Amino acid sequence: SQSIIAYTMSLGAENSVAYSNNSIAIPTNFTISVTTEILP
Amino acid sequence: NTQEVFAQVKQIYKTPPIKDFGGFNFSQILPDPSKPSKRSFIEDLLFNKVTDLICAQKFNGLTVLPPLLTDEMIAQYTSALLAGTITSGWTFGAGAALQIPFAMQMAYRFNGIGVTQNVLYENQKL
Amino acid sequence: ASANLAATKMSECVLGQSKRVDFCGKGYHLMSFPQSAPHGVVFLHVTY
Amino acid sequence: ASANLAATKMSECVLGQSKRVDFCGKGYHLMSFPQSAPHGVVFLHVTYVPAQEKNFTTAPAICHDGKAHFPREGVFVSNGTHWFVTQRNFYEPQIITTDNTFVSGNCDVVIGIVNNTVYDPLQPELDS
Repeated sequence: SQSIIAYTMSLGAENSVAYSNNSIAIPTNFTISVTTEILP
Repeated sequence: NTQEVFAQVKQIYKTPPIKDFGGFNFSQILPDPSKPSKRSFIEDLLFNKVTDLICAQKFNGLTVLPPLLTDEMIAQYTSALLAGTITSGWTFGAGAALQIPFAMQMAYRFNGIGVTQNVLYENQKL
Repeated sequence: ASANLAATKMSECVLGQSKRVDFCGKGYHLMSFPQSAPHGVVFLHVTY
Repeated sequence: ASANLAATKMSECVLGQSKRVDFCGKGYHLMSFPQSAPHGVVFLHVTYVPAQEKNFTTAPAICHDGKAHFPREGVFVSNGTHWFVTQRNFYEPQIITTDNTFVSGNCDVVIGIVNNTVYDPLQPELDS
C-alpha cells in the first residue's frame, strides 16, 4: 500500500535548548569521528 | 546555493519564553510572532528595500521557475541560527548543543581576542 | 562564487568565532547574527 | 575552483591543523589523511565531537577574601555540593584554589557572585 505522496518540506528536528543564568552544560563524554570529503 | 548557505544545521533552535539576556535587546534581530509571515524587524526592512512581471514573461516564452526553498523557510533557518547563537553560543556548530548563559559566552569570546574576562563582568553595563 | 563566500562567513563568523583579520569585519570579531534578505543574506558582525 | 578548495585543505587540514569551523569538517579538527581518487582527491578528517553533557550550576565569580575571584582557565560549576573548576570542553573536577583563580575588582561589582572558600596551598604548609 505504497505510492507517491506530496508533503511540506521538513525544516529539521525541533530542539528547545533551556536558557538560564546559572545553568551550564559541560560535556561528560566525547566521540572521535571520521568524515569523508571528496573533491574533483 | 541556498542549501550550502542558508541552512547550516539539521535542527530547529528556539529562544526561551522568558527573555532576560542580561540587559541586551535582541528583539530587532529576532523574528516577531505577531507578524503574519515570520520575520524580524531587520528582515522586514530588508524585504521592503529590495524589489505580475514573472507571469507576463512566462506567457512571453520565458519561464520563471519558483525556488525550491521558500522565503518563509529561509526566515526559519535564520531564526534557528539566531536562537542557537544566543542560547547555544558557539557550541551548536562544533557538536551537541550546550547550555551556556550569554553573559559567559561573551566572556569566552573576549578571552579569544586577548581581552581579560574581568572587562565584561565589570563593564557589562556599558 | 559569492554564495560560497556567504557559506564561509556563515560558518566562521556566525556559527564559530574566527581570528581572521577583517574577514568578519573591522576589529576583533565577537559574534555574527545572520539575517534573511531576498536572493541573498545579510550578516550583522559585532566587533571589538 | 574545486581544485583550489582542495589545495587550501591540503595545507590547512592535512599538513597543519585548522581552528576554523566547517572547513576540515564538523567538530574540532585533529588530523586529515589524504587519499588518492581518480581525477581527484579524497580527505579523511578525524574530528573531536562532544556527545553527552550534564547540566550544572555555575556562577560568574567566587567571593572569599572580599575581592571577586575569576577563573584563569575554565568555568565554575557545581553539582549541588561543592564548587569545582572545569574546562568547557570536558568535565574534570578541580578544587578551587588561588593558583586557578585571579583576584580582580571587588565582590560588589559582579552580578550573581557566589561566596565560597578558595583553597590556599600556603596555609597547610605552615604546619610543615
